[PDB]
Amino acid sequence: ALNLQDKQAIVAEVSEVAKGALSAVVADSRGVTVDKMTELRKAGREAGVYMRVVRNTLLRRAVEGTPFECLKDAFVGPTLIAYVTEHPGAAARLFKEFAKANAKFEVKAAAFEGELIPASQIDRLATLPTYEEAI
Amino acid sequence: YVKLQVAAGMANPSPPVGPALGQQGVNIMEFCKAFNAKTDSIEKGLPIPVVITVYADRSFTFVTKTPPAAVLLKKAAGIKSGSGKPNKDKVGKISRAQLQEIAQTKAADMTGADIEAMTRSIEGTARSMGLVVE
Amino acid sequence: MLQPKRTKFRKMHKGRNRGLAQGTDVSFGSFGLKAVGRGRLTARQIEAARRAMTRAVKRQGKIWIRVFPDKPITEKPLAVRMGKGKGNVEYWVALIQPGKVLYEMDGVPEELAREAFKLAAAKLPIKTTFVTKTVM
Amino acid sequence: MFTINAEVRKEQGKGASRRLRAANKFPAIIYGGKEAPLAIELDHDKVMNMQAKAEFYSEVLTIVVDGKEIKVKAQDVQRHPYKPKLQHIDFVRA
Amino acid sequence: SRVAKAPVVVPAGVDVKINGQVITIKGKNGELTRTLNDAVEVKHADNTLTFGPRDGYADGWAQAGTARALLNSMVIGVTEGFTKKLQLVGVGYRAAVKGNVINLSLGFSHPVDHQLPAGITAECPTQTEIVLKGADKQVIGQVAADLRAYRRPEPYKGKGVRYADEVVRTKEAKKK
Amino acid sequence: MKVRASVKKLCRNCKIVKRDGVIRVICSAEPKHKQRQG
RNA sequence: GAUGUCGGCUCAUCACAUCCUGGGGCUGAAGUAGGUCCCAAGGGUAUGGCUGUUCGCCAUUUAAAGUGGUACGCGAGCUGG
RNA sequence: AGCCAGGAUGUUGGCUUAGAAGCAGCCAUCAUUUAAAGAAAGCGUAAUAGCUCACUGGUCGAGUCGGCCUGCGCGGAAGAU
Ligand SMILES: [Mg+2]
Ligand SMILES: [Mg+2]
Ligand SMILES: [Mg+2]
Ligand SMILES: [Mg+2]
Ligand SMILES: [Mg+2]
Ligand SMILES: [Mg+2]
Ligand SMILES: [Mg+2]
Ligand SMILES: [Mg+2]
Ligand SMILES: [Mg+2]
Ligand SMILES: [Zn+2]
Repeated sequence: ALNLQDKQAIVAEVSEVAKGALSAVVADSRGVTVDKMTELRKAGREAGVYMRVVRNTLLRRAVEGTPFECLKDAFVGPTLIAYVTEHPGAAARLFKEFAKANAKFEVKAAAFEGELIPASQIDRLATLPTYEEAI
Repeated sequence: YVKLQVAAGMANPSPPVGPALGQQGVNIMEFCKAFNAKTDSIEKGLPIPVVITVYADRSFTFVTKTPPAAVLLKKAAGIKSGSGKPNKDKVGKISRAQLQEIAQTKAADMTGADIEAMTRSIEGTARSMGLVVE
Repeated sequence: MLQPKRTKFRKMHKGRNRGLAQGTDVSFGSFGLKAVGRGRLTARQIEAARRAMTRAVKRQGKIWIRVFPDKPITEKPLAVRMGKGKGNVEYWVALIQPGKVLYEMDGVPEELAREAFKLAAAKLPIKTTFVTKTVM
Repeated sequence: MFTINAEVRKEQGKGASRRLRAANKFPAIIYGGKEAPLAIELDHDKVMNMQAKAEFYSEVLTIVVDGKEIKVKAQDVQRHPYKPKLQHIDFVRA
Repeated sequence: SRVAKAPVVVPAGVDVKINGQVITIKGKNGELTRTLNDAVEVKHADNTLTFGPRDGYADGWAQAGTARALLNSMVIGVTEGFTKKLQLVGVGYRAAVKGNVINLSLGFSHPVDHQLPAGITAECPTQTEIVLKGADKQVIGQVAADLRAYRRPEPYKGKGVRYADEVVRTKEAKKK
Repeated sequence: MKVRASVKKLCRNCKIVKRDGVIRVICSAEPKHKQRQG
């Protein structure tokens, strides 16, 4: 059972990692084994990405403090967040390969620049290379 | 699909691997020599775990895993058999340098992110077998 | 089985069992089993209950027995007419008035004491209630 | 801060006290100091829920007797022989 | 109560006739009629049916819940329709339909001929399968129970007439 | 069927029901748990 | 100022805490056969050896050989061990 | 409350045993990835598998849970004309 103190703690932690990160990915993860998840948690920590499953009511609270305040309409159904704190991109590509290889889920919506990205136009943050590519 | 633990340079006897994997539909002479040809680099006297993946055409493909946590703690402390009553009877001792040696080997199978995370996972296997951290 | 080691006299007048109990508080342990009824507890019932509650707590904690079967009970055998003297003592009873704390316990969590007392209560001829220690 | 509402007793004795308890109320006394003791009546449900809190027996309580406020401390309690009820409370002027 | 307060949506092509407590619900699959308990007040209005208690009746909300539930499966009945599927397990157990009669071979001396009631129809896609179809949920439910009754699933081999959605737990015979 | 004065739930799948003024224990998991008060 | 006692014979009548037959739940119920419980009182429910015996033991039956109440049913009905 | 989804890793924990891999027993009962998942509440296997729970994310959308003081009822409740 989650108390209010606990919920206020979870909103704080996901509000702190909201500001800091550059690209955030919101996706469905229903009907996928923990074996495949711990495998996306290894490939996430490696790419400098913060992975979490947060209550959609609790997300609409952490995201209200700007700039993801357009990811609201993506807080319907099971939600998993991929907050990239080290180098923009990483996740938006890590998820696309995980989605096609496992066939389950669809990937909800992506966020960057404080702007909404639809489920069809996620090719924008999927073709972006390194930082570290301009040289 | 079955999970087993066979020796580094030994795979053929009837009581441990014989009718255990042979009952499903796996070739007893094909796997026994293909396993020992790849585990030749693995040191003598160390049980190595192997997982079998079988299809409808009796064919097989195996992926070799790192030695178990309750296995490596026996050779590091200098014991053949563990304690019958753990944390009630002490059978050996292992240093902080020995804990990081088992963890660096187990890194390919461990779920942990950092060195400290994998080390604490081996600390738990030692306490539940009677071995004390010294 | 409880019983006085010696007594001034062997046999006692039937008497009556009116009034409310003395010793209505948990005075030694944390939990108690209080009598809500009126009646006689026999030395065997006292033992039956003590045994049931002890098994229940797996011989952990501490148990007190606040009652003592000091009343001798006589009985005339079969095929014996009335008179020709008072019968022979057969067993010992403790007179119980509503309010008596019968057994006390501590050193065990409430949930377990409650279960242990549920098991002991089933061996007794009188209705009982679970009681906890109070600040005055 | 525990606040108890009380009425002064218009009657005393066995008869009158038993009538109170039958009416979901209970007698109590306030004594101590230069002042005369004050025989009062309390709502059973209200004081019964209060006395469940450990603090009731340690803290200084306020008894509201017809406007006036009396600072007291729980001196003694007479509990029912087997029911979770209260028969009488001795309040000492604090 | 939570059931009674939930309105039943009467679709397009479904006729609702209310004469006091008597309700006739006509559709593409049939026509069903029910008499509601006196404690139920049924209101029509719009494309819905709403149920509620009647003043002076003690069990009004319990009654309105049942009334609701019944009228919902009546609506589903005269539209979509109901399907019960049974399956025969065991050597020699066979079934066939000849109009409105289910001939059953179930290990008895005489074959069992089960006459179907008005509104229930049956067809055998296999020699070991029975598919019932009707509008009345209670009647399809009754008929499927009666067919099962001839040979209820035994607990030692699962033999007998079972429901398709049935979990038949089997056990080992006494040891020695 | 077990007929006794004291009828109780014996497992999580046991359910207490009152059918025609008679307390009963109907159970989905174990038939041995089926009880009638009497 | 008398209410004849045990057992048998003859004749019964009720109860159900059911022996058989009927229905049914659980079973450590594969079947056959059992165990246990619920419903049920419609009918049915041995002959002999020994003993005054009731009982009981024994022999051989039977679907079964029920348990009790009726002044331990029944002597102005019989017997008299 | 129902329904959708997950219920993982070290690891088959150690000892024992022909085998004990959460699930004969005995002892310990931590640690990791975590939304959460007991070194496992029950059924199943020769041992594995397989099925489900504790726990958690989604859906739904307003109430829900069970102790106390009390009134009146229910079962417990079988007998002989
Ligand atoms: Mg008087
Ligand atoms: Mg009935
Ligand atoms: Mg005369
Ligand atoms: Mg009967
Ligand atoms: Mg019995
Ligand atoms: Mg008869
Ligand atoms: Mg016989
Ligand atoms: Mg006579
Ligand atoms: Mg004569
Ligand atoms: Zn049950």
